[PDB]
Amino acid sequence: KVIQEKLKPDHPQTIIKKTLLKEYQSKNFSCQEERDLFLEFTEKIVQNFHNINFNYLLKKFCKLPENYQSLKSQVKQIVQSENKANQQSCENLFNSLYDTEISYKQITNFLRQIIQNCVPNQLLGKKNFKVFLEKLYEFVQMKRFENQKVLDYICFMDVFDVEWFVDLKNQKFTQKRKYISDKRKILGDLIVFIINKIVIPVLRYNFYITEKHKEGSQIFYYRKPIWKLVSKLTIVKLEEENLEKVEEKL
Ligand SMILES: [Br-]
Ligand SMILES: [Br-]
Ligand SMILES: [Br-]
Ligand SMILES: [Br-]
Ligand SMILES: [Br-]
Ligand SMILES: [Br-]
Ligand SMILES: [Br-]
Repeated sequence: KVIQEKLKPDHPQTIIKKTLLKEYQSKNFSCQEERDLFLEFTEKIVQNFHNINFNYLLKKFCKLPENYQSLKSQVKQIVQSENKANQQSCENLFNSLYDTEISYKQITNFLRQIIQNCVPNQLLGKKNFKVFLEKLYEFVQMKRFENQKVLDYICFMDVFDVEWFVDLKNQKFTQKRKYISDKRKILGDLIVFIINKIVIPVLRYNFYITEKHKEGSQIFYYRKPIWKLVSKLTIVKLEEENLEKVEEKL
């Protein structure tokens, strides 16, 4: 399975419930019993996301800029309100709003906390789970057109670290390589599930993800309140192009 690319959003709990309702997360389970054990974890994941405190964690790990209120006030006096245009003020504002991006270290700390709090570590196995968390920094900093491969995760993991797999073929204790080949397929699907159905929804719900330049350049993360300001300014600037380019051209 392919890891999806990072580039109003639904709460992760809504997205997770919907994928469990409408989709299957692996074609590689050996039997219904093994599938059911996976589904046990998914029910806990749903409950955890119902109870998680994103805003507290955002305040802790990815705080709004100390100048947020000033930036908010400045944007408000452009939108509400004037009659005429001032592009210099917007050049001063836009650039200052673009300067409020959240560091990758901060994003990764936030993300790792959410995954630790919400994804039971026995889903991947305790040691495998730590490997997964370690790889999230790379995920967070990846530019457009860049991607991780499932092999990037699972090559450093061990199927024998997973406690809940069902060895239907009775190969675990005597035929290691066959067991490993089979169960790596599931482990890989678990990696994809967490990234595509948990990590990406968490990032999209909590941040505006963009590039500072054009496509493929450095990834930038903004707090949603910051981007709501950026949105407000482009609306006014767009409505300026609906008056200056129309009324004067008549
Ligand atoms: Br499933
Ligand atoms: Br905050
Ligand atoms: Br990296
Ligand atoms: Br392995
Ligand atoms: Br377990
Ligand atoms: Br073997
Ligand atoms: Br999503």
